[PDB]
Amino acid sequence: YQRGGWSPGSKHQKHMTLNPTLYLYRFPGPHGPGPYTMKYWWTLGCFPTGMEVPFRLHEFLSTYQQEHVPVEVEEWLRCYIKDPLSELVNASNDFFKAVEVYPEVESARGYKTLQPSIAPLLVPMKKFEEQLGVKISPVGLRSVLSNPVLKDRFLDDLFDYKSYVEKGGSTPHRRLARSRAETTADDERSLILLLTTISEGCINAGNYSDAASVLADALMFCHDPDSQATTHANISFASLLNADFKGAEYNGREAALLQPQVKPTSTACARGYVGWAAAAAYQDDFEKAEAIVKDGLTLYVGNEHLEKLANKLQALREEQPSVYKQVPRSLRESRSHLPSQQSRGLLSGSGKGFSNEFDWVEFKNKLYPSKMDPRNNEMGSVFRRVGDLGSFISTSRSMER
Amino acid sequence: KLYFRGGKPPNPSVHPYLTGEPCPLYGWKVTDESVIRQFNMPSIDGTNFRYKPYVALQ
Amino acid sequence: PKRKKNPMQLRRKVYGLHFKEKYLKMEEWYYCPLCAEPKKPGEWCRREDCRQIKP
Amino acid sequence: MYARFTTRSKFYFRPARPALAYNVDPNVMRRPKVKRGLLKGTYSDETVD
Amino acid sequence: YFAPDFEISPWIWYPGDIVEVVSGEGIGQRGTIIAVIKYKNEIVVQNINVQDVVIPASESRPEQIVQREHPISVTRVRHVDPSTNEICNIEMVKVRNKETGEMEEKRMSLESGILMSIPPVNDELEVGDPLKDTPIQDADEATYD
Amino acid sequence: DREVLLTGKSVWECPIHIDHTCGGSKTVPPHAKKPVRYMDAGIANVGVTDI
Amino acid sequence: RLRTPVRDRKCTLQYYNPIRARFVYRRDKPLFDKYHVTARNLAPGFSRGALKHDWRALGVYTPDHPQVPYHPLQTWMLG
Amino acid sequence: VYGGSGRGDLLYENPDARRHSGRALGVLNGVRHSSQATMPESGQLYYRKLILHSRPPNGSCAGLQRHCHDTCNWSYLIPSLHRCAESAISAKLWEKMCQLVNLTQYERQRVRDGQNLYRYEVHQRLPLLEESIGWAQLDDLLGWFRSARRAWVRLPTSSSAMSCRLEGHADSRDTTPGRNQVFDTPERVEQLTEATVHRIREELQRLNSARRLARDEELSRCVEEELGWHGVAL
Amino acid sequence: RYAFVEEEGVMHKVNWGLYCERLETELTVTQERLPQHTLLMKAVPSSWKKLDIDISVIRGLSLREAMAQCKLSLRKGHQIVFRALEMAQQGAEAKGLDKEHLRVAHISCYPGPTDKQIDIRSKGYYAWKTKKSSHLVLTLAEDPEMVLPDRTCLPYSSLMSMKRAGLSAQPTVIDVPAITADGI
Amino acid sequence: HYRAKLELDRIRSMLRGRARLERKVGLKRLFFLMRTQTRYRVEQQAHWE
Amino acid sequence: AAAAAAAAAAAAAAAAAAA
RNA sequence: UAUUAUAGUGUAUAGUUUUUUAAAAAUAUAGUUAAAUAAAGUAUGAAUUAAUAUCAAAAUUUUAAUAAAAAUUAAAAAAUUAAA
RNA sequence: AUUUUACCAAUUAAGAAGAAUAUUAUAAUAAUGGGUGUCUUAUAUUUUAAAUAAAUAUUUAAAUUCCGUGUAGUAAAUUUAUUAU
Ligand code: FES
Repeated sequence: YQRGGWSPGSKHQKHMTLNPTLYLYRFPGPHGPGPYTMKYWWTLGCFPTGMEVPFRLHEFLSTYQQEHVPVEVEEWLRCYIKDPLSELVNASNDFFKAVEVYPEVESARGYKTLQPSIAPLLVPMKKFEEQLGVKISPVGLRSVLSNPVLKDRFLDDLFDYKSYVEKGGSTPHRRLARSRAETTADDERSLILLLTTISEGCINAGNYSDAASVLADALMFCHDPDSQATTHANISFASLLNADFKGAEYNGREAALLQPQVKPTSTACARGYVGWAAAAAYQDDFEKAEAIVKDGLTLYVGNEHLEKLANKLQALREEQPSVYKQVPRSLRESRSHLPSQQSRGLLSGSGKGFSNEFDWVEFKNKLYPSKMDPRNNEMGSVFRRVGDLGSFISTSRSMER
Repeated sequence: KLYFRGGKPPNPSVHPYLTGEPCPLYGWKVTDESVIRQFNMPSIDGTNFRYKPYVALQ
Repeated sequence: PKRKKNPMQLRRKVYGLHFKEKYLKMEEWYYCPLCAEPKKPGEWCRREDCRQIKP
Repeated sequence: MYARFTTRSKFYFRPARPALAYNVDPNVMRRPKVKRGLLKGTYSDETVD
Repeated sequence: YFAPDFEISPWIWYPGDIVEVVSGEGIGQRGTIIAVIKYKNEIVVQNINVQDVVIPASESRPEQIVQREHPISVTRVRHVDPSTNEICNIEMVKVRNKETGEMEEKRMSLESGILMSIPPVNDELEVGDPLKDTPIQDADEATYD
Repeated sequence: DREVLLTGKSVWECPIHIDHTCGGSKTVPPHAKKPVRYMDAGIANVGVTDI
Repeated sequence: RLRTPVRDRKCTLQYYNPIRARFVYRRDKPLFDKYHVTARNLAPGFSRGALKHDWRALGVYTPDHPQVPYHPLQTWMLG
Repeated sequence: VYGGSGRGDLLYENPDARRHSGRALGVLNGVRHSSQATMPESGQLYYRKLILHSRPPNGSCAGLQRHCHDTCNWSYLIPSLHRCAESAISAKLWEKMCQLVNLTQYERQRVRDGQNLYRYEVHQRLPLLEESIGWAQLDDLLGWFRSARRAWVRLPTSSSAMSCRLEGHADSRDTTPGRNQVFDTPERVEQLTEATVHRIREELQRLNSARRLARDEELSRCVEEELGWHGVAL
Repeated sequence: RYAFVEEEGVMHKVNWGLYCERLETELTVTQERLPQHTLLMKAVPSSWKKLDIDISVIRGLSLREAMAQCKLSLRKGHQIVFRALEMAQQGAEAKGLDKEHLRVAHISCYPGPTDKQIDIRSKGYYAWKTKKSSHLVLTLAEDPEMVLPDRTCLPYSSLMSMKRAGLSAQPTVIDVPAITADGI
Repeated sequence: HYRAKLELDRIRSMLRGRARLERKVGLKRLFFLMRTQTRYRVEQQAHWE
Repeated sequence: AAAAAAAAAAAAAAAAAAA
């Protein structure tokens, strides 16, 4: 009968006569509540046995006491918020100091020296991002600092930004206040250049999504037509590398539309045309890509990028006779060829045995078992077993439902 | 079942005071009318309407 | 159910081959040319292109 | 071909750690206050429960 | 502090006094008692125990960090006699005020014989509900025969 | 406690009445009164302040 | 040994694997709807469709069966 | 010395003494002979080697597979000293001292403790700094001088704490090999100061836009003021 | 309170509080500066014995192959390891480490909390089923010298099926000029 | 009854598996080993040498 | 389990009828 | 949340709606004479038992009762399933 | 071109009031059955009897008896007294 200890936590078997017990469905163990008992705690509000006494005093202290604030304090805190301009100036100062004191990488021979970790740059980066409403990529900053030329092209831009802000210029804040028209200022241009450098570092690292986000923020900041064209071209290239063909095409079209507002010396228009053509090629519309390349050549004859893309399209056209036509409209996008696409598939791909349409199905905001999926009444669906609720037969078949 | 056919038991210590007896003709014939409470407010008056539930602070 | 076992007596199973085949196997895979997801040969998706042509 | 695996004596036999007499750590007054996890080598940049 | 008779009986500590911290984080630093929590036996002295007070963000405002002096255990601090400007033991004393001719309780410094009154408490008085507040005159009107 | 920490106001009495008997006072008859006790065993009444 | 390189197994699709070799000559018409190919799993000149084993122009004597010329493979096909 | 404090480690650990333990040792992992049950022969070089090498890798040491930390890097050693000085002396006290001898006894003792801790940390880090002189950086050397200034210790360029060697008769000092003891601490620190001054000069010579102009100006002004405070020129 | 430290061959007294705070600060900052991200998942819904097997399978692999194997496996341990790898990858991305060079430098589990469930048995007997949980430690370091196998290769069957469909066996690589700020 | 508990737990590290992990098994094995070695030394080692 | 599944299904049907 | 309708009264067309899985042994059900159902594996996870060193191929001989206790002789691989 | 054999290893410093109006004995002064969220109604809520018992006794003799189952006022209202958040 009795083999182990008398306590419920004992392992081996017991008997009703010797050690009578209550029906405890599931209770914690000697080492504290487990994930299952904690799931019961969060869902039912108490452990499944019910003999336990709920005690969430610590949770109450963490949430409700912390978020409680009287009306007067809540009203005066907004008025006593810090000074945005001074806070931004201090953030820029400390960020520049940290970047300057960041050590330079030793160029070892025979192997690649590990780039020193950026511990002290995060907090200055966090405050700078908060102040400017922008989001800087830590990977991009790491790559920029590791590269020597990019490091200088970032430090000079940051110093110019600091100088122009200290001189009393806050272009975003002034524009927002006025809106509550003019062209880009020196401070805004320096900020855009800094963000473009960060995006270039992101591209060198391989973080095309971060590069695209940084360039999008730079575009948001910019207002000059030339800056808009250049930023649109950069965003188109970043989206092409990130496997965002719709975004790349949209940015390229916007750059090509802004073409007239830009002076002849700039190449942003040609870059936008190249990006649009590349997006079309990746979407597998070779006729559209060729037409766009022809238009770009007619606009800027002799552009190196346009010539290279035209040569590549000519090679693809020479290969096409093997197929006797273009890719059929049926698929028109099926093939995937980018490392960004491969990484996305590896991350968000439906794994075998989990994260698939048979493991869990995500409803509006909730997880459901495959049987309860409202997107299909398959043979494993509960919806199949319902039928003829009482209104009408609703189906000709007479065996189930 | 009478006086209990559910889950929540009655509390006889808070039941309304008995006031009469049954009769098949009318229903419940009331005998002890004094048991029933009538909340007759005092008549209106000047100081009465000038008074307010709370007292001001000097 | 007659006597306790020692660590080596328990490790005999990992010495064996059935344990390795059941637990210590590595799957060979590749990136699908269409969806660019990890994929094992012989198994495909329910997408129309995958059904029509099976990578 | 196959992954190296070795049954763990830690799982085979895990006796409970010594308790405290009168809730007293014998060498609290002799040791530094540094985190024993840090001084043993266990560290986590992001603890998830 | 839920335990019976947890408070201090004499309770010499009142707001506006000058005290010096004798134990804890800050030792030797003196200041004025900004506030007092009697049921906890705690004191709040300006620029003594300053700690950040985070405020979770809401739909109208973001998170904001604010610093306020936190309560300090009563036993930590000791009163300072203004005349001596040093640490002096204090004791509750009773005196019949000349003006009103009635007994009252003050706190006396043993070392120097200094007397300190009890600062009266006058909470906010700007509140009021004239619609449902009985006027003082009508409230005081006596009609009981 | 949080309101005091924020507003800096002082509190002179507990915000909630505390019943240290948890109903024992209710169980005790209303007219209860401890009896007198003479010649008790305690040096507290001496008033020493040096030992 | 301080830290040996990652255990990532070299590409093995083009080597000989019996499970895949079992499908080289297996009828598969139902599998395909709109894109049928002749002996899909069969690579001419290779042992059971294993591109790592090439016998295209080595001189293996098959008097009653056909073979194909040797066109050198490519890195993106081998791995 | 393997499993315990090593070359540049700050924690002091006597491996033979079972300090920092809640249990009386019952099993000795490094055992060569059954006689060591009652005659462990600890202290003898070979048996102590066996025991210490059998000890597991603590937080100071690192396993053969875990990635170690470049503790011997000057760019890490200098900020370590700066952080030591910052912790020893609070920002408020540092500002008060810079503005200003009228100080509280607690503050004076805090400053003395900070100076003592900084001297001990310099003693512990000296071999690593000496090894890392060659591939250091001008910013990190300027940071070395700044950290010394913040700790309030005046380096012996030839208050002051490095100039006086620690007391103790030479016949009782721990001369045991394998422990990174620096008996000639003032001389070694003076040599390190001269070496870093020369390294700063060489870096400036090698170095010889608005951002870079401002950087050069601020660097020169710093170098000048810090060297003047420490009693050095050029 | 003073702490004794061996300096110049003699024991010297230093402020114990400063000594301890300095030691802990140095340990924490050294661990942070180490170019790796460590993650700890507590109360994993898997017995430590079973989870150790999947941990040993995934041990000593690059992040890419670890994720691929976990997604292609059908084990609770492998799914848990995939979740842990995703969290650790996000942490490394936030910390600034290069994704393409990530590798697993440590994967181990130890017993964690343990719930118990009553299982009725005939003849009036009963016991307590044990619901086990594990604590998973996952360290992602960076190995710049790491070289990954080329998994883009696909079977000849797939190649010729794509050729029949009209697709291109090779990817349609298009040169992408690097972003520039010349126009600004 | 006296047994070499403390004296043998010290060298308990020289055994394998269960004996090295569990105090009782290791102590029993070490006691047996010591006794057998004593007997061999006092009655056969000299003859063999 | 073979006959047990059918027995459980019949019991469930009876319980649904009696509910 | 189990074999299992608690049936008093009372009625007869309300479809009154939760039982995995790609073989085999064993086990249970199922034109001589007097062929169905229950798998491994994914997942969960008990119970009797537990002196035991990484263990006790085998034969021969013997010692105080089964004697893998002893000695001699001899030559006993690992994992998995089944078989008393 | 290709590739790193099989097997074998170990428990320790503890992060935070996750330990006190605590556990046991101890007070020779109280006492009509303690029962809070209680809250009429008293034909219906009665426990008493000369005994070893919530009252509890300072020694070895003699002595009935088939194993002797055993010792007196110490002071007379005198302080050995059933105590107590
Ligand atoms: S795209 Fe990979 S399986 Fe279909």
